[PDB]
Amino acid sequence: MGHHHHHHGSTTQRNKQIAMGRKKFNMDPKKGIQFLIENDLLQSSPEDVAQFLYKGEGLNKTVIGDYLGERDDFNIKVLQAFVELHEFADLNLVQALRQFLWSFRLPGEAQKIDRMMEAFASRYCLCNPGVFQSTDTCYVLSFAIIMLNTSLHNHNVRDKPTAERFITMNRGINEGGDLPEELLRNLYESIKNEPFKIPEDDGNDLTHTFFNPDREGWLLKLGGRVKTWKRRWFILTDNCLYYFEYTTDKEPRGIIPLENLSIREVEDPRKPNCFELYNPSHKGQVIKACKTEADGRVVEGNHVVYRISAPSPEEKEEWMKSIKASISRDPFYDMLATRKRRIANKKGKVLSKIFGNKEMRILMLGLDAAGKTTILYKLKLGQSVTTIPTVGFNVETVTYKNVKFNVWDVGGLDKIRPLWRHYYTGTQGLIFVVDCADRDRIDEARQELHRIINDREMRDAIILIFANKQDLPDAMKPHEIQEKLGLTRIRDRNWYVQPSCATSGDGLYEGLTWLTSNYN
Ligand SMILES: Nc1nc2c(ncn2[C@@H]2O[C@H](COP(=O)(O)OP(=O)(O)OP(=O)(O)O)[C@@H](O)[C@H]2O)c(=O)[nH]1
Ligand SMILES: O=P(O)(O)O[C@H]1[C@H](O)[C@@H](OP(=O)(O)O)[C@H](OP(=O)(O)O)[C@@H](OP(=O)(O)O)[C@H]1O
Ligand SMILES: [Mg+2]
Repeated sequence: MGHHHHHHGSTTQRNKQIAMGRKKFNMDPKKGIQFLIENDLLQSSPEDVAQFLYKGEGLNKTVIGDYLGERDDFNIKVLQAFVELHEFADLNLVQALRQFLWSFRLPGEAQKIDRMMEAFASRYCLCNPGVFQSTDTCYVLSFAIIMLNTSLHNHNVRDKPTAERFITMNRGINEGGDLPEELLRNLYESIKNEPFKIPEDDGNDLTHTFFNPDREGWLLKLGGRVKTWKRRWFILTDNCLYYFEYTTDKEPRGIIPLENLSIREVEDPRKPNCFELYNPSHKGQVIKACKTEADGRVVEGNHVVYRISAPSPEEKEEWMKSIKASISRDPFYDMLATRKRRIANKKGKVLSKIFGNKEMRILMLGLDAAGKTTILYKLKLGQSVTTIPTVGFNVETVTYKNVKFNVWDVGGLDKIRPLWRHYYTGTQGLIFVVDCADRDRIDEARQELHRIINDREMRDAIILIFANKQDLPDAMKPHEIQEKLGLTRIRDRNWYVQPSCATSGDGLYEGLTWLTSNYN
């Protein structure tokens, strides 16, 4: 295999591939289908692909429609097999349309709609011979039914057709003659009683972190320790530089918080239009970043610089200008680096491998301003620092009473929260930090907490709540926090509410003691 050795077993790996295949499909249907075929989870025939789409388990129905509408020879065959899996016999045209329109969402392009509705009409007529004199009749009536659905049910259409209007509107449609009055009336009445129920695509953008970015585009980037070049889709937004393998990916490959970095033009012997991201104040020091490993676990980057090649000098200039404008500049970052380096223990590596100490991966989440970063550095540096809001994440490893805690502190601002799920994989303990003086946002904190702990990737995590800011007047006590966060209901999980004051340190060691005592 050649992987780091973590969760490895049949059910684990197979379910992961299944989930990976679906995620890929929803970003790019051709690529998801190819992944599943390569991973022996799907057979390559049009009929097999059709069955996969027809079941559509965890598949975006708009994406299904996009794929089925394509002009490709393979896609045309998939479409025909897809319509063949629908049984329209002994159903009227509205009932058949209800069924078909549950299975996918119609694409926007006229030629794609036409291909799909021709395939539907042909199938309907084969299933119900003699009802319509031609496929054309069936196709046109299908759109008369769709237009009726709009006219009756969209408030923007003022004049609602009567049954008699619908009947007469369709005169001559049956290859020059009229369809049965009672058939048209039945169709009208069905639509009038119940609009078409349409599946609604929610969740495609898994995140919504990258919406309306400062800049995006393809670049080539050089690796950290292993100096290999990779083509990556970059998105610059909210003081972070993200990169992805494919534009269809819904999770980043890498995240680079733009904290006190600079940009320089460089010459490269093989790649054109190159620049580097680097830290001018700490030459040779690792740039804070994270990247995703094969199993989805986020890990720290190893870069001292990021060398990047743009496809033209124009795009190079654009990217440099944009990145420079998006750098978060603040003494805070230099303060952290300097203090960390002072108490940086070289021996720690030779002792960590020898004690062979086991450790504990921690994800620390909570609303913005809760106290997360203050807690992190109180633990890491033994001192209370003056923080600024965290645009991406901070990550530190803290040794406490023979346990090494690898602590991921993720920014809690609104815009960042859809990205929290990115950091779940591998989490052994959740620290959820709450501002106990903030009664205005306690219900919001409750909502966020339960979304986290109900996630499939977080089911096994023990839960430490830091009921923070106990120093403040009228701050909610641990028993109130227990109630307000709805923890009392949860009797099947291991959780604890630890009162804390991050700025004095009160309660922090107690919380770490609880984690060690309860981690199994
Ligand atoms: N009074 C009081 N203030 C605190 C306490 N802990 C943290 N703070 C302050 O609350 C503010 C926000 O704390 P941070 O540690 O930056 O909060 P955060 O959770 O990291 O916020 P994000 O980076 O946006 O996710 C800072 O001014 C801290 O000094 C505390 O225990 N008592
Ligand atoms: O793909 P191969 O040739 O194995 O080499 C990888 C890629 O260059 C990675 O880039 P990407 O993450 O874009 O796939 C890079 O991670 P970075 O993203 O941190 O550059 C790794 O850096 P190191 O882990 O530092 O060696 C490097 O080992
Ligand atoms: Mg913070």
